[PDB]
Amino acid sequence: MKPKFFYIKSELNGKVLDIEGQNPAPGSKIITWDQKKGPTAVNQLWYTDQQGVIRSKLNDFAIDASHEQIETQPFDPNNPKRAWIVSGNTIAQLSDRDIVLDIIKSDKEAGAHICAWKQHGGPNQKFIIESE
Repeated sequence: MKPKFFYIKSELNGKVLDIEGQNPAPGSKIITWDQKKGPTAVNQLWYTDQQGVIRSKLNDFAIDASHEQIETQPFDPNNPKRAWIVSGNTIAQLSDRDIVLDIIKSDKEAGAHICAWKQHGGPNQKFIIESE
């Protein structure tokens, strides 16, 4: 039961998305940051579940768009926000294929928060994936 992880880094800023917490600690906010090299990179690596739900390599944890800002927490069957699917070069919500995470402010500034927005083809909505 050893799936595959990947690297999710914005195609605009070239930074890698990371979860503020690097642990099972639920409620951690997500943002963009510089890619790291070592045993502390899992925070920027994710994997896809058998059901099509991504979860950070750190452990069985999916992001949820319940609040204004995207956060990570334990998967919830009754929560249609804790199930994110990957579409090409973008992360899209399960119940909303027309919704996909994006970089707030569309700026290059690192450590910037993110949220799910209506796909508009904007450069700020472009991300790159790198399997391990």
